[PDB]
Amino acid sequence: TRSSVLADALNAINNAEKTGKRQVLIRPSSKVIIKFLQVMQKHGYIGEFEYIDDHRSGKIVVQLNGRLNKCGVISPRFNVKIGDIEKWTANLLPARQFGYVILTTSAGIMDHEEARRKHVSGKILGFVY
Amino acid sequence: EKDPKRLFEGNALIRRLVRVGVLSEDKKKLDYVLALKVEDFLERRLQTQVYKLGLAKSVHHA
Amino acid sequence: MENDKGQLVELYVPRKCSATNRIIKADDHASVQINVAKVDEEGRAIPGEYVTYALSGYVRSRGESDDSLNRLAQNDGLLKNVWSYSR
Amino acid sequence: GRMHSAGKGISSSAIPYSRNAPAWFKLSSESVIEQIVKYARKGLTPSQIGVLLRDAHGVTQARVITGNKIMRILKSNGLAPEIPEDLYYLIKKAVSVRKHLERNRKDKDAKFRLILIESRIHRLARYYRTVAVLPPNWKYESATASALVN
Amino acid sequence: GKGKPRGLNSARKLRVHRRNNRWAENNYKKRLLGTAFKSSPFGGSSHAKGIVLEKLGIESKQPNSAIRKCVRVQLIKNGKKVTAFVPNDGCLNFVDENDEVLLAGFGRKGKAKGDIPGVRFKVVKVSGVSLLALWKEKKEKPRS
Amino acid sequence: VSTKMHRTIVIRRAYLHYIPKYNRYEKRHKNVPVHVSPAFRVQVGDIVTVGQCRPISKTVRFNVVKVSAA
RNA sequence: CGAUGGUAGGAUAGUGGCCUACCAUGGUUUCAACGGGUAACGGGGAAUAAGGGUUCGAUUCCGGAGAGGGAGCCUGAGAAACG
RNA sequence: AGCCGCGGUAAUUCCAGCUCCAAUAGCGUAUAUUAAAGUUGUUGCAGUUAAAAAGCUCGUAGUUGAACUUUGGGCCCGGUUGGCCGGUCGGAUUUCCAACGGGGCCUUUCCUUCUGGCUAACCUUGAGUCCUUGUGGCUCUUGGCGAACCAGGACUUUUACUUUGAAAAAAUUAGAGUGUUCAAAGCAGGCGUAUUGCUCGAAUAUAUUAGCAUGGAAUAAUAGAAUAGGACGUUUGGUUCUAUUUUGUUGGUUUCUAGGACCAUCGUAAUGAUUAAUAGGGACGGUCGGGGGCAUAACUACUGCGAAAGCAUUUGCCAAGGACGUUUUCAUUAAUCUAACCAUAAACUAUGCCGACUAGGGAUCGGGUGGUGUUUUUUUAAUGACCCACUCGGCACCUUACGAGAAAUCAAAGU
Repeated sequence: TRSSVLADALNAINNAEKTGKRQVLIRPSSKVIIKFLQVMQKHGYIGEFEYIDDHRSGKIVVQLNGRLNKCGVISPRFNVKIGDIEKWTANLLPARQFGYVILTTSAGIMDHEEARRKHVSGKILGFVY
Repeated sequence: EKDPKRLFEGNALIRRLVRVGVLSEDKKKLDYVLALKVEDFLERRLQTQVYKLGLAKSVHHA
Repeated sequence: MENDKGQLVELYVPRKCSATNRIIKADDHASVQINVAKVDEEGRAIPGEYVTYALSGYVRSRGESDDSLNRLAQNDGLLKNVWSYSR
Repeated sequence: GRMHSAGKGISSSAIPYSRNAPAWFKLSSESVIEQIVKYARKGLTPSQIGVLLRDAHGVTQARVITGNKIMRILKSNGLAPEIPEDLYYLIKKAVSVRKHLERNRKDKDAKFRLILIESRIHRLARYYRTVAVLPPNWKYESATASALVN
Repeated sequence: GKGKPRGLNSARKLRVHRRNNRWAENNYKKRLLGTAFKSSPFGGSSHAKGIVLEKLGIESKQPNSAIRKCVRVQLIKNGKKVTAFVPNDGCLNFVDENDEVLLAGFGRKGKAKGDIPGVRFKVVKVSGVSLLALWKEKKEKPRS
Repeated sequence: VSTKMHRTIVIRRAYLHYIPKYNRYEKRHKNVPVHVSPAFRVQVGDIVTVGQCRPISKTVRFNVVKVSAA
């Protein structure tokens, strides 16, 4: 039964952008859904979104541009050290100059360039390109 | 870049290839060694540098 | 794409679609491109001016083409009251 | 999706949005909190109370008109039953099939609908023991079938 | 969900299934049970010396047909016996007997639909002298 | 986890262990026996802290120094 | 016929069921105990290698054991020693 | 002649001559192991017809488990980078900008404190000090303090993970310097007057489990007040236990005093209980079915029920069960239920099974809500049947295919 909420909150997106739609409807929301979304929004991959609430756990309605190829989740959230980001990043990402893998790290959820110049590390969460 | 192992082990590898004369003196950048070729060492042997400098009439007279 | 010096070094930049922002390659042989005619104050047509729409290969095959015309055209004032957002 | 079955339907009540009283309520919390205890002395469950309260005196939810739930009100006034209500109903259902078995023996079928009903009681009993509303020597048995309620 | 567990504290099922059905790789089972001693005529060696019982002539039945010359032998470290092969004295003129010989194996696996039949060994030297040194005639068999 | 002797008890400890090829963890445990002074009153299920002394019995090298209940 | 703990002695360079008296009934286990195989001395290390890994380590350094097979002791600060 | 094979004369391979090819000190043959091998699969394989999903449901250990509880706003200092600026007998930058990371305070809001020294610092009775003359600070004197450091504390849920440190022998491995005549090596060497000399080296990296020191508070666990023996009080009554001190000193007594805990009731705080999963269980109301037990064909597909094997005459009993309906209620998720036969049905097989999402089409079976539509008639309102439209649940069927596949084919065998 329903085990991960984020894992099918990103399966609902690219399943309805392979068919070229413009908006999707997510259910339920989460504190870690929104911050995964807020890092695909300061880089341009999605548009804007709204949070319903209905007193249980809200839904979300997202607006998609044209620019996502794939966004995903990595399901045992393993434990990335600090010398081992660049082996995760040479395998998941299509080329060396774009795309991002994001991490839950002791100073917030962030992408993998942003974690380099703050000099932190944590557990993996997903990717986006 | 600006990583102190790149700057100490880079500027020594570059410095050794010029000191024997394989890298060109305007190609002192680290990406330029990745397109080096195999006869750029073959043209520095004594068998080749004595024939070019006018001492033997052929490469088998070297 | 452009080098250290600055010049573009592709072969040649390709055409984005206009309904779904995809990219239309050199073997998308159903990729329609459609012009309409501007109008004159007397009610005639200028022979040289256009408004251009580019539609991809696969918004047509599913059948979602004409609605994507009415959505696209009505933003440019060509029509009025034939398409509606809140369906 | 229905443990111990294979059906998949969905039909519950849908709780309305507002967390306040309707504007067509003209009573007090004190003039309604005592009808709960006025029917507890009649020996009723919470389950029969609320459906009787809703269909007759128009209280949509005691949860919102008074500050508490039903069982919290009943526990504060000492009218609370001993065994928790849902667990008791699986017991009473379990004897009625058991009493059928002293009169029937050629039913290979409803033998294997009793090991299902009994299986849901150990599931219920682990939870009630762990949260400690049952004392940690509560056990069910066929002898304790005909002992504690019967 | 792939039919294998993915979660984080799952390393014990994963490593105990892998050595469980690692016993179908055909030459890992040969190495741990150690069947090289208990069944092989050599015991795990490159070469082996034996002493020749007698000349044999063997033939190859379906599509091929000719006259393959082999030799019986009895190993010194073991006492068991095998049938070797001697290469291309196709002239039929090098029978030799009660001699000391050195065997080896073929780089073995084959096709015996022409029925080049079931031997597994060869001969690399005899009585202290190589075979090719006699065929190319660089030595001759030592005797007094 | 057991208080059935005279002036000794048995402590259970629990950890995890990392297997590098499979990138994951597995659970393990070890029991230790310690000594209990009669100043403390320890029933099963509690959680103690213990410190090390010179060899007391065949198999004993710790004894309790604090206690906190269940 | 000491297996796990308590009390008092004996013995040792010294702690300790190390041994002896009286008493208690314990301790290990599907998170694999106990038993069987090993053509098994352990590690630093070695061969192959995109990444992950598979297979070796009798053998120049450090640690243990042995002197045909078992047991016993003398001299000494130190040996259950094998020139 | 490794394996496809070439022989039945003269062969575009055996046996020899000639001429060519490959490595040059042959890697020629044998036996082990590694890559090739996504043919051991964590990264990373295989579901119908090719090897391969157990007869069927309940249920151990093991693995895995919904959402929620401090966000935001404002001010200010100080980092190096893109820079303007070059000003020049590449380095200053007068000096400003963009970002990128870091402090700091304030907003209803973080160490929780105590006693001592103790040092700087504000200040207290108050001037020294010297500058426009000062309770000015600086600092002198008494006195309030925060303020840096030692020492006693004083109490306070506990982990997992991650960051930086100390400590992981040399040899070997990655590697800096260095004309062994080059090289593999070695740790040497270089310079002057060579005439009694000075002089640079022998680096650096490689937590790689467990333990130790330290920074952070995301992710995922865990504890706390519900019969209040709850928390704060300088409400008041108590019961104890220590004597450090002073009655020089000593020992012999008890008076306070401080100093430990426990003992009633008297006061103030807004006194203290997360939602109600298109998760699960439990009631409740009208129904449905060749479901089962006791007693007393046709309808059978177009489709009905059951965990499976299976299940057909009416009548009545006994209990069980799905779905629907609802502004009821509780706060859940894994030890392996005549007989016996011989296989004489291509004897269709890599389906915790639960969960989310992704195109159409009409028929039928249950439950519910609608409607100026019909008609038995009570009447063209309604009971009543129909009819129409929606709706949640069922076994099936026909289309296409973006997709998937070795293909046949498939709304999952797709993502």
